[PDB]
Amino acid sequence: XXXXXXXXXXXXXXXXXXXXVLSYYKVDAEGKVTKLRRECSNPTCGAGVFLANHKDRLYCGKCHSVYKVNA
Amino acid sequence: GQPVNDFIDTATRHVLMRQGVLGIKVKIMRDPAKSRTGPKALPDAVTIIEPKEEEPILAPSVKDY
RNA sequence: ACCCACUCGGCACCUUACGAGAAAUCAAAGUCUUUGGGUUCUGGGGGGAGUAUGGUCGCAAGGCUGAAACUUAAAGGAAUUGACGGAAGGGCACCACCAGGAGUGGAGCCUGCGGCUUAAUUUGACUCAACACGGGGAAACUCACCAGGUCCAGACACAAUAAGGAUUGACAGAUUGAGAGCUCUUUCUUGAUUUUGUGGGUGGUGGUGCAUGGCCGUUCUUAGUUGGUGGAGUGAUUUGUCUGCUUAAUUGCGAUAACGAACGAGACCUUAACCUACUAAAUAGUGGUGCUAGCAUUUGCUGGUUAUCCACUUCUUAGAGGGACUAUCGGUUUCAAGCCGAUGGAAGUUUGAGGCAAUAACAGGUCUGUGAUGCCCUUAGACGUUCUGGGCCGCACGCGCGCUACACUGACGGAGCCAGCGAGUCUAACCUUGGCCGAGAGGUCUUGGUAAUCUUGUGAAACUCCGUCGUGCUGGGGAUAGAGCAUUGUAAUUAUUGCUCUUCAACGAGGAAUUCCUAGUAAGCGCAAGUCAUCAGCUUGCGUUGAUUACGUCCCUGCCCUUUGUACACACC
Ligand SMILES: [Mg+2]
Ligand SMILES: [Mg+2]
Ligand SMILES: [Mg+2]
Ligand SMILES: [Mg+2]
Ligand SMILES: [Mg+2]
Ligand SMILES: [Mg+2]
Ligand SMILES: [Mg+2]
Ligand SMILES: [Mg+2]
Ligand SMILES: [Mg+2]
Ligand SMILES: [Mg+2]
Ligand SMILES: [Mg+2]
Ligand SMILES: [Mg+2]
Ligand SMILES: [Mg+2]
Ligand SMILES: [Mg+2]
Ligand SMILES: [Mg+2]
Ligand SMILES: [Mg+2]
Ligand SMILES: [Mg+2]
Ligand SMILES: [Mg+2]
Ligand SMILES: [Mg+2]
Ligand SMILES: [Mg+2]
Ligand SMILES: [Mg+2]
Ligand SMILES: [Mg+2]
Ligand SMILES: [Mg+2]
Ligand SMILES: [Mg+2]
Ligand SMILES: [Mg+2]
Ligand SMILES: [Mg+2]
Ligand SMILES: [Mg+2]
Ligand SMILES: [Mg+2]
Ligand SMILES: [Mg+2]
Ligand SMILES: [Mg+2]
Ligand SMILES: [Mg+2]
Ligand SMILES: [Mg+2]
Ligand SMILES: [Mg+2]
Ligand SMILES: [Mg+2]
Ligand SMILES: [Mg+2]
Ligand SMILES: [Mg+2]
Ligand SMILES: [Mg+2]
Ligand SMILES: [Mg+2]
Ligand SMILES: [Mg+2]
Ligand SMILES: [Mg+2]
Ligand SMILES: [Mg+2]
Ligand SMILES: [Mg+2]
Ligand SMILES: [Mg+2]
Ligand SMILES: [Mg+2]
Ligand SMILES: [Mg+2]
Ligand SMILES: [Mg+2]
Ligand SMILES: [Mg+2]
Ligand SMILES: [Mg+2]
Ligand SMILES: [Mg+2]
Ligand SMILES: [Mg+2]
Ligand SMILES: [Mg+2]
Ligand SMILES: [Mg+2]
Ligand SMILES: [Mg+2]
Ligand SMILES: [Mg+2]
Ligand SMILES: [Mg+2]
Ligand SMILES: [Mg+2]
Ligand SMILES: [Mg+2]
Ligand SMILES: [Zn+2]
Repeated sequence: XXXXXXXXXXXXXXXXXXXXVLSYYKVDAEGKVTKLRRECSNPTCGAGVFLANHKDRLYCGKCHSVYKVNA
Repeated sequence: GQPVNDFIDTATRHVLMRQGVLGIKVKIMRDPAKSRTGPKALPDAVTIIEPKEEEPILAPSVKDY
């Protein structure tokens, strides 16, 4: 046929990063628990799901993307 | 010809083997005498009914009833 | 000298074959396993090789005598059937020719093929039997090619990672052709569905039609293939299956060691022709009647009226029948099969035209129709797939099929005005009448039809008639090109198609060559169907107008057949 070429640079993938995560939540001196990061007022996401903290940006990942709550 | 439609069944079948494939081709010609619902013979066939020896003569005479 | 009869001994031929032989053949090649008349010579698988060596003869060239090593499974004879020939004799045919028709080959464009060009211009096929072929009319798709971007739709098994998350997704920005979370930033989400690895799969218009199936084309516009009982032969085989005649035909007659048959041809089937006979019909039509228009008026003539009723089946439809069997008569022939002419006939060229179609062959074409398929390749930086964009259309030029022309048997313009084969919309937008608007293309409002019901009598084109032009590249011809308007489509640029104005090329009948054709045929002419969103200069069918010329032959070509040769049989590649 022909075989091969490449001006180079192959494309990669993704990782789902790492993170021992949900440390986010904080409980005081025995044993009251206060949530850090605020949750979602979409009926689909019964307020377990949180909003990621960027800039302007607070965002529901559970809603696969859906919705832009901003405080 | 037409008798083909009437009297022969055919089938082709592809038989897939380890090496390649073979073609089986079967042809059956059925007794037309037995036809049942169609023509009982080939268009070819021409039977003559076989007469009968006659013992003629017997000078006139007539029967009455 | 000549004729007849006989007889010795010659050179030969003929027919037989009791007899011989592996056969071809042989009055010897007979009198041979029922093996002996006399005698002489030579051979003992093929090659090595009539070679080496010694002897001998010769002027020589050479003659006579004449080994082995080694190699090898056949070499060889006769006949049989095939195949094949640049041998001979016959035949068949408008993919041959004769007599001619209409052309192509010259021109413009259309369209395939080569070639060149190209990022790519995807590819198969190259005499008939490749090149308007792959139903191949490609804007996306198709699509295979090129520039680039996603995705897994990587079954299953085992192992590994791993609930402290195996894995999944994404808003905005960056990026990107892109409102692709492709990747990146950032940090939520998801929960054992995946991920990683090996094994194994899977897809592929990737390769192989020289691995196959199937299908198809070609031989073949051909006429050939086989078996029973008999005859010949040790046998493979042959005769039957043939000199002739005849047919489109191994179709028949006839001849005959053959007789009588079967596949194939024929029969059969389909379609086109004929039925005042049959059965019928508001989804076909005719006559009467009513309702009614117009013109004459003296009855009349020409229409309207899917039902106002009555009757019919000539025309239309399709079931069932009938019909033709080359009939009658006559010429001709071996007085056979047949052929010819005349009359009759809807029909007498296999009635016309097709469908089916034996045995065998080809390294014909097709793996790019198939979830038909072997093997090879490839398989996540994909040859899987999808998305964006380009390409198959690229243009010094060679070849093929075509369309339109060169005008006056014509172009233009009024007017006349007649087909047949088709096809059309359900969970959809197909065939479209009618009304308006518009120069046109088209638009718009309604409408009938899943259809013998509506489009549609598809009022098709050539054609007919009355005019204009008047032989002038002319008002023949309409290539090329400019501007504008609409239609299909998400998309029209490289211009899908349609319309209007304008531009007005070559082409003044086409060298060598070469295609096709015998009656409703050729040629002219349009239409419907296929393809189809849009696009026919293509095909497949259809009807309309409708001739000239053969009704013969073997000169060219092609092919079949005998006879003949063969050292071929994988068969003259
Ligand atoms: Mg968190
Ligand atoms: Mg037949
Ligand atoms: Mg003999
Ligand atoms: Mg003898
Ligand atoms: Mg004698
Ligand atoms: Mg020897
Ligand atoms: Mg030697
Ligand atoms: Mg010597
Ligand atoms: Mg010597
Ligand atoms: Mg001398
Ligand atoms: Mg010697
Ligand atoms: Mg010697
Ligand atoms: Mg021979
Ligand atoms: Mg001629
Ligand atoms: Mg000519
Ligand atoms: Mg290709
Ligand atoms: Mg041919
Ligand atoms: Mg594409
Ligand atoms: Mg995707
Ligand atoms: Mg794997
Ligand atoms: Mg593997
Ligand atoms: Mg495939
Ligand atoms: Mg082949
Ligand atoms: Mg094949
Ligand atoms: Mg090939
Ligand atoms: Mg002919
Ligand atoms: Mg013969
Ligand atoms: Mg035979
Ligand atoms: Mg024939
Ligand atoms: Mg009157
Ligand atoms: Mg009157
Ligand atoms: Mg009738
Ligand atoms: Mg007559
Ligand atoms: Mg017929
Ligand atoms: Mg080949
Ligand atoms: Mg195939
Ligand atoms: Mg394959
Ligand atoms: Mg296909
Ligand atoms: Mg199949
Ligand atoms: Mg591939
Ligand atoms: Mg092309
Ligand atoms: Mg060519
Ligand atoms: Mg052609
Ligand atoms: Mg006219
Ligand atoms: Mg206007
Ligand atoms: Mg309707
Ligand atoms: Mg009609
Ligand atoms: Mg001129
Ligand atoms: Mg003109
Ligand atoms: Mg364009
Ligand atoms: Mg182009
Ligand atoms: Mg002019
Ligand atoms: Mg001419
Ligand atoms: Mg097109
Ligand atoms: Mg069409
Ligand atoms: Mg075509
Ligand atoms: Mg010889
Ligand atoms: Zn949410």
